[PDB]
Amino acid sequence: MRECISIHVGQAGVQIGNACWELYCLEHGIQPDGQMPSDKTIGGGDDSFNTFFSETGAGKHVPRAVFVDLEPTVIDEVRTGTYRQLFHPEQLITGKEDAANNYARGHYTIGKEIIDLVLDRIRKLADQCTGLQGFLVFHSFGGGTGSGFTSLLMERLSVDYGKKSKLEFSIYPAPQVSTAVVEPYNSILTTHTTLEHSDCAFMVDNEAIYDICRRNLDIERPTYTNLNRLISQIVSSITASLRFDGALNVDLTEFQTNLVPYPRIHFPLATYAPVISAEKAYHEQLSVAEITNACFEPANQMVKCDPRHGKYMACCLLYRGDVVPKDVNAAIATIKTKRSIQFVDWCPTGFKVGINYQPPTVVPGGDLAKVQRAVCMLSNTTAIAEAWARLDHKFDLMYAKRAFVHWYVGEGMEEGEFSEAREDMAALEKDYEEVGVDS
Amino acid sequence: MRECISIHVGQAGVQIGNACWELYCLEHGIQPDGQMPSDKTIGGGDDSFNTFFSETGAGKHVPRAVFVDLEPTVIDEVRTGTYRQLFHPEQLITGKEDAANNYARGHYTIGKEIIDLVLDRIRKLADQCTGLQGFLVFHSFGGGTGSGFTSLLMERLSVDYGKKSKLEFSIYPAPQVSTAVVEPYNSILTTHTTLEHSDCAFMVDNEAIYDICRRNLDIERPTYTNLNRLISQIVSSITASLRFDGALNVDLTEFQTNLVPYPRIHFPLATYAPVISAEKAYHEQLSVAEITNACFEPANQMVKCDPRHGKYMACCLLYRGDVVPKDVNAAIATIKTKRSIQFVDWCPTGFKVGINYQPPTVVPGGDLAKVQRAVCMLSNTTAIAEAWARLDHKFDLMYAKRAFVHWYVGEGMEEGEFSEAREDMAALEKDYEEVGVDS
Amino acid sequence: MREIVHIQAGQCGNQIGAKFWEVISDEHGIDPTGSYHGDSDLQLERINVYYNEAAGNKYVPRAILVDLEPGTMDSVRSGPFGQIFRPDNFVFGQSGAGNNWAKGHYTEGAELVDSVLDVVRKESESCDCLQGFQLTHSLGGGTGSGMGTLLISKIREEYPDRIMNTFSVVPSPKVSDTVVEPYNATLSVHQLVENTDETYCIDNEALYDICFRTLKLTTPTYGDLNHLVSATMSGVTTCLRFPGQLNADLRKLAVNMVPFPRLHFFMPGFAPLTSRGSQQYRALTVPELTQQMFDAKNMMAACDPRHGRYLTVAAVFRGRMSMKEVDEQMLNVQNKNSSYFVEWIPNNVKTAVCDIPPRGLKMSATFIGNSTAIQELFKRISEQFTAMFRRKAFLHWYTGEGMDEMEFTEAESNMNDLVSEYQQYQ
Amino acid sequence: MREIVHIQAGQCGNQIGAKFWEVISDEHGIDPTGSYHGDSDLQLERINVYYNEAAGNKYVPRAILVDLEPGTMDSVRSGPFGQIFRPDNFVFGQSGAGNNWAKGHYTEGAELVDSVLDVVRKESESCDCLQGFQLTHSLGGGTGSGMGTLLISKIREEYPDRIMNTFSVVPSPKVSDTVVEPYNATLSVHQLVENTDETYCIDNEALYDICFRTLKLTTPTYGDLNHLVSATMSGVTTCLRFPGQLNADLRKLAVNMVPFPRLHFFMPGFAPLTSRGSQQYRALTVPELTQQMFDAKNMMAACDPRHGRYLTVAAVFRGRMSMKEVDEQMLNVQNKNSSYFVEWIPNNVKTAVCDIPPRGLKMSATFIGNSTAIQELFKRISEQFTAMFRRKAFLHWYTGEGMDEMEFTEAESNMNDLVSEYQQYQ
Amino acid sequence: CNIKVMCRFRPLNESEVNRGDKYIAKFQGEDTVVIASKPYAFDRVFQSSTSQEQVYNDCAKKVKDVLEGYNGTIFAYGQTSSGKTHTMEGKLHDPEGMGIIPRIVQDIFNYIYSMDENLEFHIKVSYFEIYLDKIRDLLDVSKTNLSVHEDKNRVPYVKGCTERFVCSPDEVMDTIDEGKSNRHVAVTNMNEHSSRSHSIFLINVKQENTQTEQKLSGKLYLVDLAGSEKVSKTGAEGAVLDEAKNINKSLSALGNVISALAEGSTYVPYRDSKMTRILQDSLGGNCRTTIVICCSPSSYNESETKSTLLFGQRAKT
Ligand SMILES: [Mg+2]
Repeated sequence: MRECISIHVGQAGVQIGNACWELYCLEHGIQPDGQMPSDKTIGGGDDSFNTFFSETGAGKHVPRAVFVDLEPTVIDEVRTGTYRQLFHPEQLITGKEDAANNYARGHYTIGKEIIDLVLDRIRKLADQCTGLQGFLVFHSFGGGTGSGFTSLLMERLSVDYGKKSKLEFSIYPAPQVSTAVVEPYNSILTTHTTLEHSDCAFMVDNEAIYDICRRNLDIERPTYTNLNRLISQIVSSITASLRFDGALNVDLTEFQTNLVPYPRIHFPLATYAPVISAEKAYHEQLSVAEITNACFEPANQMVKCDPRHGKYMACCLLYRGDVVPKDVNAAIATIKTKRSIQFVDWCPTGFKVGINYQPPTVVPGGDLAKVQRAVCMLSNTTAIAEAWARLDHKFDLMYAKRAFVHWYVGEGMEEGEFSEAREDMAALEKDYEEVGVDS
Repeated sequence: MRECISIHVGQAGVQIGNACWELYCLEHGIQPDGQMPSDKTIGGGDDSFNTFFSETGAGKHVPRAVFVDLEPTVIDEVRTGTYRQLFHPEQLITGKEDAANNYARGHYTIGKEIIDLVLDRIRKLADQCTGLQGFLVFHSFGGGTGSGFTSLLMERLSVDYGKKSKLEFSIYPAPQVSTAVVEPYNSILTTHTTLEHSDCAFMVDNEAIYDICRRNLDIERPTYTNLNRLISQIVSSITASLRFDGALNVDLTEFQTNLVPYPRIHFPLATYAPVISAEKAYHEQLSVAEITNACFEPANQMVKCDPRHGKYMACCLLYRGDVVPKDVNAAIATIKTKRSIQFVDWCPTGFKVGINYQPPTVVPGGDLAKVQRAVCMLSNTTAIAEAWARLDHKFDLMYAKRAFVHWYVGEGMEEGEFSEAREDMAALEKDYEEVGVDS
Repeated sequence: MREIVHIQAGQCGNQIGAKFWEVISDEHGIDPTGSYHGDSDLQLERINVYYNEAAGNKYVPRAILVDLEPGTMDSVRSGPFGQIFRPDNFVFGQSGAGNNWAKGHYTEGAELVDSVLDVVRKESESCDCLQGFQLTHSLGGGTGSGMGTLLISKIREEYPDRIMNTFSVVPSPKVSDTVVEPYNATLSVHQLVENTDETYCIDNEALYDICFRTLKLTTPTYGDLNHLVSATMSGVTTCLRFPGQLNADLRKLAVNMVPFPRLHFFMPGFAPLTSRGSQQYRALTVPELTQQMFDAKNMMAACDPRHGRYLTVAAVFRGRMSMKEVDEQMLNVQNKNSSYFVEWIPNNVKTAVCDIPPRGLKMSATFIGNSTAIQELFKRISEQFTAMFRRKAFLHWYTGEGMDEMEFTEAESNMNDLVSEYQQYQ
Repeated sequence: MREIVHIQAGQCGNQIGAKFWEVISDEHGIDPTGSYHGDSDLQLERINVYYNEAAGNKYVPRAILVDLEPGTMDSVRSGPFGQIFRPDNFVFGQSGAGNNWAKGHYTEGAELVDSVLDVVRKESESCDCLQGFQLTHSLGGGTGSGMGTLLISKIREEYPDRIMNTFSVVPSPKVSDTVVEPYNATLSVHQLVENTDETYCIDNEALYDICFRTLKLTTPTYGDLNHLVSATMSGVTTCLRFPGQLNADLRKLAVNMVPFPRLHFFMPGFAPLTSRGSQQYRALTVPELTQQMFDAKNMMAACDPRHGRYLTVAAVFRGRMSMKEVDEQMLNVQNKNSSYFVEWIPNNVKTAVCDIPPRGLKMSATFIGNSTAIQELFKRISEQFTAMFRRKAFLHWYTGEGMDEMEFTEAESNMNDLVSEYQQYQ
Repeated sequence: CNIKVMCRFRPLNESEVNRGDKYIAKFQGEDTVVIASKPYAFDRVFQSSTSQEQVYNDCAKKVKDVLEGYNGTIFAYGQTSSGKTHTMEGKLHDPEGMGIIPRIVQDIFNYIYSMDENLEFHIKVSYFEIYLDKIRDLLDVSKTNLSVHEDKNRVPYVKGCTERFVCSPDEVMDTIDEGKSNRHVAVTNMNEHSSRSHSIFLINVKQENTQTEQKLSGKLYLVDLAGSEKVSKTGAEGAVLDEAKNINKSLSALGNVISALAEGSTYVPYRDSKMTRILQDSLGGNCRTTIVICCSPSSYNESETKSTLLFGQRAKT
């Protein structure tokens, strides 16, 4: 019942968002041209949707977005598509040039000309809200906008505002599939950002989601417009308890002191089920004791690392739909006993259930089934410490011959700002090494 | 599309020219009495022919010639023939006496009375042109006008104008056939001219052209009016790219820095094919890969020396007609492999193609066939160093008894001006000896 | 926005361009007359990357046609799509050039360089924030090489940051057609290397192969070689001009493809390429494209890349793909040839996807390779030079315009170093 | 007279209460709207123990609903029996609480404690001589534990003598639903022990048992767990509100059941409890009640009392009994288990009898036990703490609001002592 | 061996003690410097106490062999107020107060006043800076935008540079000062003026003997580097930024030259950075080069001096 603002950086950002918002405007009845076919407006308190919208006059609803990219080319598809009328045409910022996968070029040299126009449409929005929960910062570790420009937007947003909850959904370099020869510089370079100036960093790779689309959804020729919808329903559920009545609610601050065992160790890796096709539905009567079991298969982790080799340190399970709160207990019961699902000792409690009442919602022409239950684990673990290690063996080579250094030092940075990032993805690794040893 | 002036000296000159111009005025549609049957003269730039003509009034075209001879007897056949109306009756210079195969008599004593009237109709013509390319200086090493008078005209034209391209087509003494007992004095005497004051010197002997008329053209009783037409089409092709659209053009300056490996070594020896009869035509379907092969037979060299005994140092191949520029490449391919066609090493590049679109044109009552392709190699070589050697063994005798010296020293020259010319055709020989040795 | 200007110089440059601007013009629905008859509102959306507005709804391109012989500039004007260049743009001297590099870099061009350097500025300030200069020119003739390189080193002093292209047709021994290539070329390259940030080496031997074997033509007039180099150029910049699902511009490619400052001599290629007697016997989806694309006989640059290793590679696709096709095909052809891709750089293949095809087709891909194989292109040249110069052959026609003898050695050393420093990565 | 006030704090407290005040309200014949439609003049005789008069014959209860998230206070208001709380009574901050005990005892509640401490006084002076504060609240969440304990230690300084209740739902491992229970709980209990005189420990594991096994329900929504803790609460105070043949009030039980100052952690229970498919196969007179009542599977508090000994026990009956039934049943079940009742206290069972049943039934009994078995309830908690704290896990979210590290050790020691001093009597 | 690096930590002023910057160094041996638990390995390093003349006694004595017949060069690197201008220019008029440049020029006049009369030597200077990627002269205000070309033997120089003979110290230093007076714009509103552009100083000594008609030459380069500069902590904008962008792409590219030489690879990237091309001979095999980096141990400059070391840490392995 309270509100949270969203930022999108980079074009993977913007296009994750296109689907995000086509879904939100469907969960609440908000047509493409801003209206919700209305009633006699009798009231005394009426905040059915407010968390992702704002009412203005005569019946129009306007979303709270900050779409930002230096590439001037992706936003235009917005500005003339079927979502023309709806956004507020003074939010979608659009620079002049693009950083071209050069990190140093989104930090200062091509981005010093847009922060002052985007901090402004933040602050004109952080004050049309009565009380503010959090900042959802969608971006993409891959390219260049989403690595420098975000490391600028987040630092500004963390010394001006300072103490808010700043979430972060971010696409990570895969281990094999890639589309940029200079990715392992960007990544190691944005690590100083996703430690000092954020709290939850939900990473999501790509080959993983590709699998999750080929094995389960019976679609073998996917596109980006079918990975983004899954990364969209993770977000319609981590923020599904601010927005509907619940039988056991969990609020975007409860999440963190349930989910973060220390100041730094805060990189959970999400999951979601049921993801079933249109005809592989009726052969399943998928009741709760099943969909809580799909979440721990090391073949639905949206981040390609093996959770078996590791140890969980927390969990969080935001069921939703037609779920009554005993079945969940027998379910967590079954899970608590298994071998090869090794919870660490110092967290014998284990879990944090949370339920809602609204069925997860469908998007026409989509590729998911009208299920009546759902779940999105957000399970901190130690296994993720074996994805970042990969990018290290992709950087301690492309840097031993200073390859591609010139494009970077060319726009201000120095040769040191690389070894800093080295040691600072080395400490993170040492620390998930540590907090997993048993005492 | 730019213009070049022509000089004719000596009577072999004038009669080479008679056919030259009967052909030019046919390539463009210029009737004998100066007119080209015309149109509505709508324009905005119209230079279809200009390179060998100049438009004047009411539709008349006047050529750019300087016909010069001290003999007053050959020009008159012009001045009353069928080419009466057309030339400009103030160009055809005509002196009083003739030099009578006495070189000293065309240099000063009988020629000091015509240079000042011929330099003038040069300069009134070098300034009715917008930009000027070159001077074609037709003459004849044989007689006396064409050896002294030209060595005067060229020196004047080389210190007044100085830096232009000055070409030179010149008939050479044959090794056996001759018609002057005092030829081997003239020749060795004009060598100081065709080194310091010219660039291309296309020599053409006579017995050679006689062969080329008896073996190929099926005419056994030729005349001068059938050697001159072949020496005319060499010139309608070395200047066939200034004058028509081309698929790969070569301009009268490109020629030289393609074709002249040093400052002095610039005596190429031309060639031409197809030369086929009227009935020996249909048994040939002479496509490009054939007519590029006729050019290297040591039996179509228009200068009777053996190219086999020698080494090429450049080439140039100005194809014309219906020739597309791949066939030429397979053709030059075949030629590049053969034994007994020895290109020197230090020019591994080899060739310089060049193509045009206008079929070579026929002259009624002539003796060539309406072919649809043509080619005129201009191949610098080292073999030519074995023609000049001949004239040396025809001068180191007629000078050991000072024979015929009296007619020469009689008109000013001295006994030394002979030994100068000796050493200066000795150095040229030493230098083609040199540039052929492999390093 | 993101505007590109265009410089042509030489008979090549111009006959390439008069076809270029026919493919570009028919992508965006532009008639010859400058008018417009598109059908989809997507064409006219970035029209201002290669065009300018002019009253009454005419569109006129941003050409700067240059050469030293006033015949070419007339041949262009009468062809189809000739009414369109607006006539001030041409700049023609009137004395030819004569396959002598000197006369393009010191004497007969130095007095024409300003009447073009003074149309770039006229055409560099009707644009919001431009991105780069293209420069399409044959590296063999006399205008192209010398005049063009001079033009380029003047452009890189009034604009020391914008990006710089070159589409340079290179000498080849088996279809050579001049006798002083090995002076023209090795003099041009000592100055392309210091003053551009990308150079697509087309060359005519290979471009002939690609029309004998693959496209199976009886007779390749030049009109069907230029019509392939045109499509590579149209490709390398298709994200600036259409909406895409992973956008890449000249800056993208020029940062992902150049692994050091100097090694920027790419080789292009295009696929599909079907003799349209053979077309019904092959239906291409993505993998057919990506397998033709890496063939030894679709490198428009004459060399066999198997004797070398791709340092980096780019692939700019056009059409509706399904992006895992792209990603997994690239991983496939990266793991099948583990010995042809250099090790100490992982994930060598940069990709991109546009969304409108070239009209008439449904899928197309423009490969841009950067291989160490070019070790051989500049190598044979050096032979055909280190013999000729070793006897000062043909030399005088150069000393006559001002150059020194020393300058040749400078070029030579500076194109032997380069080969040395592809050779380390072999 | 003998009036009781009522404090709810947390999502629990409120959803318990909205059912509480439905059982209470239908005992006394109260409609939702505050009006009255009883039938027997006995109902409206002590109506003023849980109610207040308001003009026009409306009756409005004495609730103080409290929580830090403004959703609950709306859910209450729309339910059945919601029109009834008079609206000034709610007190809601607007920033949630976040399962962090700190934010309920120092920061985000310390600025809401007064707008409730200033409605207790408004609701503590419309009464002649009141008797105590109830406080129904879940010991696991963030409002309940910290905010509620703060409220309680403020109430026990402006009223150092009146009696103090608490109905605290306790953590259980087999149905745990948060990750920082073992901080919430052990911090709450270090302050319930010093500042209340009776505490009924309900807990959710056992309350689920009692609806799987005994009441034989397919599906226990929360609406049928709260509907049992409501009946225990309605019981423990039924003599204040009806005529009886041996009356017992909160003071009675709180003097007969607490054998030292600290040991006041009772466990409740209720009987009959019949799956009303099974109801016609059992007719209960007194002995059936008193045998179900002492079953290991009707201790709403999760522990097996057989591993412990009842120190003292109370039984508040309702219905028309024949009192020797009561007395001799109690002597019976005191001599059958001579090893489960502590020796050095004789006649352990306090009894009482009301006279009106809960409507629809004819006989009912509310057991209140005080066993040393609770030795285990606080014991397992300590494990789930002495591992977590031993690695400062989850600790920062507490230091961030003011608490010290030391304060945790204080709590720990002070909930290990307690177990030691039930353990002597074992 | 081939290459040698030198670090020198100046002592502390009164502004630091007023602000009370802590002392942050730690040493050990004569090789290891350590700041904040990170080890830096070097060759030769100097405390707050070591005196000026041992600096050059261990740094530039083996200049002797420039005059005796081979090539040489010395870089100097330094952020603001880190002793650069104190360890090179130095107290000009104390025998025990001068810096490094005069500690060279004096050895050269000594060698020329103490050698036999059968031998004759020539002393030559040149002074040019690099700025925004154009090689500017200093001794000639208007000769700007030079280029570079080689000879037949593949050793480069600058085509047009003003060269003035030199025979006396005053001549040397007079040139030095007149050149200094015309580096491009340098000083700010605060005190971050740290030589916005590089500078190069060539000292040519040629020798010839008449006993044996043997003629030798030695080129001696003095390089004054500019200061690396980040683009957050500074906050620059507009024109000054174009300076930043450039300085770096030199130094970082320079890095590679100093790497593969010391490493030992097959071929070395000399072309990509106009300065390394001017030196190309003076760094390589059978040539002696040494870097002279200057670093402050105070705290208000902390995140600076870290970098001031990593650069040098390159030139070792
Ligand atoms: Mg040309």
